[PDB]
Amino acid sequence: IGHLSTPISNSSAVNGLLANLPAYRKGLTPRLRGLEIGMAHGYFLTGPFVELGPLRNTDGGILYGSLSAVGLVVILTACLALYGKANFSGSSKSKDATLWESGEGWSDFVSGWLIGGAGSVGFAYLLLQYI
Amino acid sequence: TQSVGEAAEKSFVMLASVLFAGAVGGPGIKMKGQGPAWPFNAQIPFTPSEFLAVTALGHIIGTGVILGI
Amino acid sequence: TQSVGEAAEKSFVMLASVLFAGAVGGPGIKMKGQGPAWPFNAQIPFTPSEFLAVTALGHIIGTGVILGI
Amino acid sequence: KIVIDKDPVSTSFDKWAVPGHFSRTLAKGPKTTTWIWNLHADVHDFDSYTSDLEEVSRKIFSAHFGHLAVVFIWLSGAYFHGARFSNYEAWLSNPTTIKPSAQVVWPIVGQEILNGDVGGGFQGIQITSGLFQMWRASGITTELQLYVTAIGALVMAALMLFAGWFHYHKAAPKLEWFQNAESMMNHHLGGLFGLGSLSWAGHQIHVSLPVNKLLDSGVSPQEIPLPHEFILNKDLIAQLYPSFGQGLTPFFTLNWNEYSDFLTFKGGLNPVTGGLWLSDSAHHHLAIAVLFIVAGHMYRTNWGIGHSMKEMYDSHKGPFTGEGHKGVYEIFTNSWHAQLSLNLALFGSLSIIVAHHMYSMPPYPYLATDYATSLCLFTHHVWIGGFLIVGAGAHAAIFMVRDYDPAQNYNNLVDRVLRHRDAIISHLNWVCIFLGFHSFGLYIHNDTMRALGRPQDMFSDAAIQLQPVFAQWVQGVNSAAAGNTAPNALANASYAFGGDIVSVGGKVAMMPISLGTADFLVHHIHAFTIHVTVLILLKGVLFARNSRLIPDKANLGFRFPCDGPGRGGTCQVSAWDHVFLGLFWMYNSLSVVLFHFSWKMQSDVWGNVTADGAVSHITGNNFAQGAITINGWLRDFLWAQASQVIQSYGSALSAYGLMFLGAHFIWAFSLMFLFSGRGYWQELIESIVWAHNKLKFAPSIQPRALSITQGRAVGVAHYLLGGIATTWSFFHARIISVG
Amino acid sequence: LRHRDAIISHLNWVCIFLGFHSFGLYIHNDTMRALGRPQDMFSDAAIQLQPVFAQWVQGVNSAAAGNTAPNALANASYAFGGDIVSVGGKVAMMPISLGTADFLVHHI
Ligand code: CLA
Ligand code: CLA
Ligand code: CLA
Ligand SMILES: CC1=C(/C=C/C(C)=C/C=C/C(C)=C/C=C/C=C(C)/C=C/C=C(C)/C=C/C2=C(C)CCCC2(C)C)C(C)(C)CCC1
Ligand SMILES: CC1=C(/C=C/C(C)=C/C=C/C(C)=C/C=C/C=C(C)/C=C/C=C(C)/C=C/C2=C(C)CCCC2(C)C)C(C)(C)CCC1
Ligand SMILES: CC1=C(C/C=C(\C)CCC[C@H](C)CCC[C@H](C)CCCC(C)C)C(=O)c2ccccc2C1=O
Repeated sequence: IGHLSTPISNSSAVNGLLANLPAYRKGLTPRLRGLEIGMAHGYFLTGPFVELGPLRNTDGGILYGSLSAVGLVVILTACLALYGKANFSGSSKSKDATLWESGEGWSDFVSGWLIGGAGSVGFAYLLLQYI
Repeated sequence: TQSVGEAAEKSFVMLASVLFAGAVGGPGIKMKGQGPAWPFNAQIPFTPSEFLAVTALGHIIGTGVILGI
Repeated sequence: TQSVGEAAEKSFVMLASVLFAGAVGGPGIKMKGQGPAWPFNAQIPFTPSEFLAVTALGHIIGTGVILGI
Repeated sequence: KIVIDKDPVSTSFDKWAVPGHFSRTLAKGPKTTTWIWNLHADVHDFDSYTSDLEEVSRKIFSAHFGHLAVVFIWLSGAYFHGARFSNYEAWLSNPTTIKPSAQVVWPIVGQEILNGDVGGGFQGIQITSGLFQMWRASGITTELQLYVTAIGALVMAALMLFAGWFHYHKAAPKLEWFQNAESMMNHHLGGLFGLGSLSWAGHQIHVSLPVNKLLDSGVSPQEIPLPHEFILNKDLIAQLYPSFGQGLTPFFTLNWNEYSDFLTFKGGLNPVTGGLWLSDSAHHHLAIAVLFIVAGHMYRTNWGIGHSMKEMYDSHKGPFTGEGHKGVYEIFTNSWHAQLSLNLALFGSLSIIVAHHMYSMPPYPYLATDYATSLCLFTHHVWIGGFLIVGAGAHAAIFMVRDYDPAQNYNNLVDRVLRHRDAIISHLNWVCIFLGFHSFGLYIHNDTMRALGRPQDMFSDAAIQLQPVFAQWVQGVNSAAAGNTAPNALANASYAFGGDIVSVGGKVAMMPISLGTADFLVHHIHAFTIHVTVLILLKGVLFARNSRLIPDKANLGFRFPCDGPGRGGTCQVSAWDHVFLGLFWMYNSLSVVLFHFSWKMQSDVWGNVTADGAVSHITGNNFAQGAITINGWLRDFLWAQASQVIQSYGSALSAYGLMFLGAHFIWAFSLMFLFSGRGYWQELIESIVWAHNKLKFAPSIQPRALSITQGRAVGVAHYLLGGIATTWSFFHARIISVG
Repeated sequence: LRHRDAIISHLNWVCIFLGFHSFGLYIHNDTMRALGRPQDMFSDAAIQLQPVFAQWVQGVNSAAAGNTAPNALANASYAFGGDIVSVGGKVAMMPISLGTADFLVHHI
């Protein structure tokens, strides 16, 4: 074959997380499955900035710290679109036509990522500075 | 806990423990899928019967870690 | 308000207002059922598009009652 | 799942009058007197005549409620006779000096001299049941509180007796309701042991802790509050151990370290009472609860999760063992008998474990110094322990006789044990003869070296030393354990491994029990006689069906007397007679275990403490050289301590002198049945029925002898009737006076 | 040999992960001292990286003479714990302590 047959390759309980994440999933539209990614990566990214920052013990640490978290995401949706210009030159048609093989929804992935990538970010700033 | 509460940072230890449980207690359940199903028939990739155990297992592991540190 | 908080009893006024809205703002919506549907495909007798408006209408009526009393 | 049929048994009195309705041997009429005994012998073994596994399991289920009733009737008599006729408030005033007494005796011939002076303004029989030290820990301060209980033990006796009625006469369950083992194991672990200790953990803090904070401050049984005030007046309960100011919120924000005054890990003995710290026993039964309720969710029911036991035996199989435990889950879901023996074995062996864990760790206030009770509380459960264990050897053989199936058992673990059963027995045979010479024969060497005037050539301390180098090291790690491995404890689990002598007044609560050269011997006696008691019961079970002698032993049943004078003579071959043989050896086993207790506890543990703390024991340390010989077991122990019960006529301790005499009688009365046989006596009734046929009234019930198993059964049941009751009074009279 | 990429590529990752999170913790520590921000470096009076496993192991081996090694008079060494020892005027051995600077080098 091509791959190897261990006793734990292609095991069910890890495939249940694999084929149900919002990037390998079945029916989600590429505007929406980029939201669940952007809601995911955004909420924790304001973790490291607010307890490990240049100023941590001020008014002032969660507020400024969380500007850099949305300030990181805007460099990521940039890096998503430069991947869109360079991998999808016209979204050249390929073997699967996923969101990922052939593009077709990439700036709907990109715009979907930025919604939670600002939305989930300040939600933790709500949950950290208040509550 | 430099940006949060002292009894607020236990909730990260307790809620990680539910995810620490079900990540390796979840694939150990042999007979899965036995009833009842979800309240609003939300087709979701586990059962409430199973998920109640993970929150129960997470509540025991989290008690072990919180009192352990 | 005899056994609760002063900023806790506003939450009964706000959450009643969402039920006060959707009980008589709900049957006034003419075109219902337009997308999107619920997140986990929970077959539930309204839409999240409609229900977000009721929580928005309830947030306005509740602001009117709380500041009104 | 709940599965019940309606009204299977009608509440009609027609089967009350005519006896023997349940058998097809019975309901005919006694043409002989064997029918009178054949009725009373085969009453309750419902598997003998009900050939229906559903029907028998309902008769077992309801009769357990009836046995739940007669405890609650008897628990009423322990609670009503203590509220009404006790010196309990006199015992609560001065706990140390005043001995307990309940059962005031009536004013007739001189049995009212048993109402002797006990202390206070009360006269009665000195009780050795420990209920006074038990109820004091529970917090019972006035007779009135107990008064309702006996009522609550009576009404729950009525409720269980109705539940035995309702769950058999009206609504008796299905067979498949009984085979639901995993839902039964989940509930008994979670609900019975878990919540039942959780609720006792609640009663220990809400009721039993706070008054023992006050009684041990030395104030009164009068100015202390009542239990209902402790819940309500939350600042009365916040003055003693001031941690109830925070309430149930530290239990829920997991800052459990803020319970550091009423939930403890002291681990010693309460020095003002000599018993267990109740704040330790509260944190105990809390941790037992949470362990048991968590263990209550281990087994699989109809929610998918849980361990299935049938799936756990398959894939427990080895190269030595073949099929593993396959079929063994089906054994304890079809056979009640195998379920009885396994449950009995770990009920009796538990009953000896509690007896060992009570003297080294006194659980109760002023039970430690009350040597009248703390010796009797040992010796009761040791006998109850040894009795259920021979029951475990009994009903193992009954499962083997009929409920054994070779179809379900092919090359699994039940079959292969029967397929090397000689190698099991003959190796266990050798170790009895090894441990008879090298444990009992050492006492014989200790006689023939001491009587010959050579006390340097025996096995003692001042001679060849048989030192217990292992058990002296186990004390070396169970006493260095605290703070060296168990760092949060104050002291060790008990003081017996080492530490200071703890005393309440001048009586020792507990002191470090040394092990010397004599303790190696007597422990190896116990290793000897238990290994014989195992051997007779294991030979009865492994050869229950067949042997080289009789291949149809279980075809002849569980309880058949003999196979006659054939094969050279074959008597006492059955699985019943091995239990009959194993009852005396169990009597011979535990009697040494009780003797090893009642001397070492008197000689090396208990005694009178002077003001500086210099202990003087009761017999004054004479186990270390007396107990190595047979003579010193007779001279220094049995002759010395039998004095207290033969100089007791005209005392309040006088029925002890009577039962010591009265049980020497019935023991010898066994030997009329044991050493003899049937066919002498049934021949002798030919002469005695002649005296009633000469005068023309020889009865229609033909006056019969006993059967051979019965003559064995009466002979052992009167044998144990004597030797335990001989010791029962002998232990009572001796430790009351000098202890 | 039939999975030799999974060995090497996971070994490749844990090499790079270790170089960033050990040596890069010095380049972080170089800069915060160069920029005069000693509240931002990784030190003992700073963001501490405490070696708790090597202090629990150093603890349980120094409290073993008498608990789990009873017949030993003193411990296995004086490098885990205990008093110092001198010969002449110089120290034979003393407990080598492991703080944030010892965590930082043990990962290198
Ligand atoms: C030469 C250009 C340059 C400039 C002006 C800065 C400036 C900064 N860097 Mg530095 N950095 C640079 C190059 C630069 N960097 C390079 C080339 C490297 C690699 C060697 C680094 C490696 C580095 C690290 C590891 C860190 C910094 C940090 C910082 C900040 C310290 C003060 C602060 O956080 O206020 C507190 C204020 C905030 C945290 C919020 C300020 C505004 C944020 C940045 C943007 C908010 C979103 C905005 C609306 C949109 C995104 C902006 C983006 C499009 C430009 C300061 C903003 C520290 C930091 O805090 O990161 C954020 C920090 O940890 N830098
Ligand atoms: C006190 C009287 C007494 C004695 C001494 C014995 C002895 C024995 N019983 Mg018996 N038993 C007794 C009463 C007694 N029983 C009674 C009353 C009953 C009725 C309930 C039984 C029912 C019973 C059963 C059911 C069993 C035994 C078994 C045994 C043997 C156990 C193994 C052993 O210890 O070998 C070593 C022997 C001794 C300790 C005997 C004393 C030997 C001395 C100390 C050494 C000899 C000195 C010297 C060398 C002799 C030679 C010199 C001389 C010839 C000149 C042992 C021979 C068991 C058995 O046979 O297992 C293999 C067994 O299963 N007995
Ligand atoms: C000091 C000089 C030096 C440095 C920095 C390196 C670095 C490296 N060597 Mg090399 N090597 C060297 C000398 C050096 N080597 C020499 C002299 C030889 C000849 C014998 C080799 C032969 C050799 C072999 C045979 C191998 C390596 C490998 C490696 C890599 C190891 C994994 C790692 O730590 O990644 C993390 C990277 C670092 C720790 C480098 C420093 C990065 C800093 C701390 C962070 C960057 C700061 C900032 C973000 C930078 C950008 C700022 C800007 C964008 C504004 C690493 C890149 C191995 C490898 O590739 O494994 C995967 C490997 O197998 N090297
Ligand atoms: C411990 C552990 C673990 C875990 C970890 C992880 C995985 C984590 C993650 C987690 C996460 C990561 C989480 C998430 C969350 C999120 C959230 C919860 C958020 C929210 C959001 C929101 C809220 C949004 C929305 C919005 C928008 C979009 C806009 C508009 C507005 C709003 C804001 C509404 C594991 C399993 C590995 C293993 C074992 C151990
Ligand atoms: C069973 C159980 C449970 C559960 C339960 C729960 C938790 C519940 C909750 C509860 C809830 C959560 C409920 C709620 C409900 C509500 C209600 C009851 C409401 C009503 C109201 C009304 C209806 C009113 C309204 C209105 C207005 C205001 C105006 C306009 C009109 C109307 C009428 C609409 C638990 C877990 C504990 C445990 C176990 C047992
Ligand atoms: C003495 C003896 C008998 C004879 C003893 C018998 C049959 C028991 C007779 C005594 C009982 C106690 C008589 C029962 C008394 C009546 C029931 C009295 C009724 C009066 C009412 C008021 C209750 C045996 O049958 C026997 C069998 C096998 C081995 C040894 C022996 C053995 O040693």
